[PDB]
Amino acid sequence: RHLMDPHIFTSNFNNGIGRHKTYLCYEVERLDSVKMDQHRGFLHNQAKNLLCGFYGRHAALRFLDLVPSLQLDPAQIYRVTWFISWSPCFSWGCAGEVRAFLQENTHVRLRIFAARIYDYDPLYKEALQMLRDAGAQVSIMTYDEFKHCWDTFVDHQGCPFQPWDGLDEHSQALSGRLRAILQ
DNA sequence: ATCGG
Ligand SMILES: [Zn+2]
Repeated sequence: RHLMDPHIFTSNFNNGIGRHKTYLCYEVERLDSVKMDQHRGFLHNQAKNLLCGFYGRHAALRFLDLVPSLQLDPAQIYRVTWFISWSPCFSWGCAGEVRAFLQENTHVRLRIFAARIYDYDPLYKEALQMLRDAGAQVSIMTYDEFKHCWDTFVDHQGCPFQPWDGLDEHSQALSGRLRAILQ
């Protein structure tokens, strides 16, 4: 029930400038009792520390660590929606671990909305394709998703969502890139 | 300004 600072949101989820951090706004909705809204929240990655020897944990793994805390009923079907700053990586095992989670728990269906494509990982295409081939929806965040996260996850205090310059442009471009990757 | 130093 603790919301997100507006400057952090507009700083990390900017699809024009790529940040050195990753945030993840997750929703968990029950499907068919009646369809309900059961869990919402957000988290961020754990920064890698060279001096202490810590390699860091990306936001996807940070969410996979939280799944036991959700008390998901194995008899019902849940839809998990991600609004992640960077697309999940491959070289560091995130896409593989998410695919592993999706295979053990077939009652959970995941859809991922990425604000930016993590093309720093040379195998980002293999990550997105692996996520698609595992039954998870892979999409790029558009204005509707940014405004949604602003209205439900951000402590806006009544201030409406003011889109940054190039939101629709970069969102369309990344949508085209992802459409070209998932062929 | 690409999961940070
Ligand atoms: Zn990762």
